[PDB]
Amino acid sequence: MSYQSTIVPVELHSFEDAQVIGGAFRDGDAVVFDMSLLSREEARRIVDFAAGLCFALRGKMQKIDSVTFAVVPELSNISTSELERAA
Amino acid sequence: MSYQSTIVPVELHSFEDAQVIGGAFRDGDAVVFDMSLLSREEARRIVDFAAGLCFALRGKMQKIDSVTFAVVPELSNISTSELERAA
Ligand SMILES: [Zn+2]
Ligand SMILES: [Zn+2]
Ligand SMILES: [Zn+2]
Ligand SMILES: [Zn+2]
Ligand SMILES: [Zn+2]
Ligand SMILES: [Zn+2]
Repeated sequence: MSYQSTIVPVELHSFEDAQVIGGAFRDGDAVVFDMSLLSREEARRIVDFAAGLCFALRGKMQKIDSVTFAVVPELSNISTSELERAA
Repeated sequence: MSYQSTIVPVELHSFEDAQVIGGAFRDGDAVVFDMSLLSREEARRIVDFAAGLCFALRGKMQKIDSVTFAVVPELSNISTSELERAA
C-alpha cells in the first residue's frame, strides 16, 4: 500500500516470534498474528509484548477472533474486514 | 535532562503499571521499576510489555537486581549507578 505499508499475516510458534510482529510493525506494517499453535500462557506473553510494541508507537491493537489479533500503525486506516481478509 | 528526558522510578503494584512505564518511556524517559510487590505472573507480564516497548523504540532493557529492571531510551547514556540511585 501507500507509504511503504502492508498487512503481514503470520503464524506464531513460540514467544521468540514476538520479534516477527515487532520487526514488521516497527517498520510501519500492520500485522495479523495467529496464536492457534501457542499455549494460553505463550499467547498471553505475545499479547503483552504486542501491547508494549503498540503503545510505544501509538498503534491500535484489536482482537480479530479467539486466536487472531492485529497491531495497526498509528496513521494507518485499515478496517476489520481488510485485517479479516489478510487473516 | 535534554530533549524532554528524565529517570522515572516506580514501585509497581499491577499490570495497570504497564501504561505508566509505557507513557514515560515512549516520550524518551528512562524508567526504573521495582517489581517486589508483584506476583511472579504480574512481573512476567510487565517484563514482556517492557520488552515490546524496548523493541519498538530500539531501547535497552537492563536487569538492576532480582526485582528491579530499567528501560533506557536508544540515545540515552545512563549508567547502572544512576538507575540504581533513582531506584
Ligand atoms: Zn502494497
Ligand atoms: Zn520462531
Ligand atoms: Zn530535562
Ligand atoms: Zn521526559
Ligand atoms: Zn501502584
Ligand atoms: Zn495484587
